[PDB]
Amino acid sequence: SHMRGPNPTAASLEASAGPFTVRSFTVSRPSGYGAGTVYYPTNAGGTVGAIAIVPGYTARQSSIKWWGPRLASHGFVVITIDTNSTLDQPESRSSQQMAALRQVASLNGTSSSPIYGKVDTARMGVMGWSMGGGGSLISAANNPSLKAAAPQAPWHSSTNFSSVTVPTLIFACENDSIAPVNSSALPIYDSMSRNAKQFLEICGGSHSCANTGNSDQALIGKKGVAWMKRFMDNDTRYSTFACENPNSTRVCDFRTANCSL
Ligand SMILES: [Mg+2]
Repeated sequence: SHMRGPNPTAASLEASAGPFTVRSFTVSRPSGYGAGTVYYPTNAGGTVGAIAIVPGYTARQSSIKWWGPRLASHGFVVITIDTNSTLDQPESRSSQQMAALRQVASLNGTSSSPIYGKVDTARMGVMGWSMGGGGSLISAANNPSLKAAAPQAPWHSSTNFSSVTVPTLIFACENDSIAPVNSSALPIYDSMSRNAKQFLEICGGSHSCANTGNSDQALIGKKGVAWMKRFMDNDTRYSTFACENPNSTRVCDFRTANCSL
């Protein structure tokens, strides 16, 4: 429905950057969250969807920052936030995530903003690490008009997300001792029976295995961008990339359902 950029390849999705040049700015007066950096394409040649990304407990934008330029360069507006407190819980993280999306939607209609007219505010996604990944799934449960979710090493006090109808990719980290796969990511994935979903576990990964500076950005970036293109943009050129077992020796557990190639 909303295809931008050239036909993808493994090589184009695994590279450092997509086709679009990326700029960023710090939000001046963050509305309902602590701080925010907005990454955006200067030359997408069409409006793009928006993605809000939340860190884990104690953590800040640095932890998840790499996703900003990576996603934006493929044709998205990305906001990475600091929460009002580093010690905010998942419900609060979800509220702040949606507040960041709301503010991006607002700045799209503000003529002084660098993202004036760049955003399709009907096409939105959510991402985050740990309690911020838990917050993303809460966002998805409460706001089913969201187009995609792709949390990493998610954690929540409940693993029951059976109501989620949003297409959800879960990144997991095999050797996570904070949000162990067996007791967090996997039961969350298994709870969801009404959506397109995927589970991708990185071999030997600590809890930070999908964070800034990780050594698997080729694969994790490929998958995050493909999921977002396929579901935020309804771009079926990405159906294989989004839905396929990537056949990587860095993946120690792969599962997917309701995800057509
Ligand atoms: Mg956490």
